Amino acid sequence: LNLTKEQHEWLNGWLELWGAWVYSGRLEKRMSSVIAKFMESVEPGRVMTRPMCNDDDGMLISQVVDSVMYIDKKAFGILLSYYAHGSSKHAIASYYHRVARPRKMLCRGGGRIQKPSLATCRREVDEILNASLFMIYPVLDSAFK
DNA sequence: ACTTAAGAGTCATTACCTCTCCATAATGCGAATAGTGTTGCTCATTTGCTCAATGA
Repeated sequence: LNLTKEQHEWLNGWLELWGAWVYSGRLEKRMSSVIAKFMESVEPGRVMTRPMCNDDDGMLISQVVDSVMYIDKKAFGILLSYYAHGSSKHAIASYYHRVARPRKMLCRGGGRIQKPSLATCRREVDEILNASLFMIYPVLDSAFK
């Protein structure tokens, strides 16, 4: 399943506020290590094109996201690539198509070990994004309420 | 009315092998158009799987 429409836009807006918060570099580096090794591949003098949230609410959003997404680094990397840096979904899917190993395909390759197409790459990064938001949402209500 | 000069045109064997060589220069500034990226969406293709008769 997935979320409803109002919950999707609410979580999307809160995550881009949180992404504009971490994009300045105001996250303390001892708190987590995956954002620490994500934010080292970007210049320190970044520009601010998005509205930025305040300190402790962004601290609350950062602590809940690395408490629920501390088991995997790939889906968390997609999340920081879409929301923190601000890259679009199509660029993420194009780079994942240009990198990923040959996989077994069903109902179109007949089991042939081949590279994934761009359409299934867009579909799997959309599924990864929707699954990460479904892991974010009820634990975020548990942190808020 | 016919007879020598001037000028143009068109060829001058076949087959093969090796090597080298085949370019340089006005600037700039908006307007406008073609190109590429983005997101949402539909459509054709294939495959494991399921359902219905039927005789042994």
